[PDB]
Amino acid sequence: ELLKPRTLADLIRILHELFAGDEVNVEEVQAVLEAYESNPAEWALYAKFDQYRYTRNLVDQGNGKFNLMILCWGEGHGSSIHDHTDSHAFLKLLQGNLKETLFDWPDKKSNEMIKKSERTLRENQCAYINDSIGLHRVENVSHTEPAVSLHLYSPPFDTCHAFDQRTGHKNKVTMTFHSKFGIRTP
Ligand SMILES: [Fe+3]
Repeated sequence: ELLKPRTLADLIRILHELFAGDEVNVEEVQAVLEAYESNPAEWALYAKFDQYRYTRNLVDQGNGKFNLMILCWGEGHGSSIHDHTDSHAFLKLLQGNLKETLFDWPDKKSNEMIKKSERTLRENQCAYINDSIGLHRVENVSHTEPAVSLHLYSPPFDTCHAFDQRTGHKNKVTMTFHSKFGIRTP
């Protein structure tokens, strides 16, 4: 039974219920994420920005089955074109807007990766991707407004691939946490 999360802490409690088992009801998880109305005071502790690139701030380690983190995107900060390592990936905007560009998996032949579509993700919206849907790039294209997003990955993963848009070639990268549970982790 899916109720509206009243606070971020309430959302986290609900997520622990939704991931108590071995499978994932994507539509339910996305609906509850969308229904939490971002309250900046509740997540300020995790919103630790870096001047030069976006940061990943761990909020909850889940039950072994999922990670929940907040990503903080300065003006003009963006990601690589990335996969998600055979995991579910949910992305909910907490502040600002992000552009999501979708790409197909490359062919073996070296070729430019042409976007299949793009969309603007707006405050409180929750998007979803997995490797069967494709690859994506996420960007804060704003010149004036930082963005903050809430990400849930299941299972957790700390490596993925970045893809060279000019060739489709991939390289494994390890993802690091800028902070964990509100504590900066250099
Ligand atoms: Fe992603």
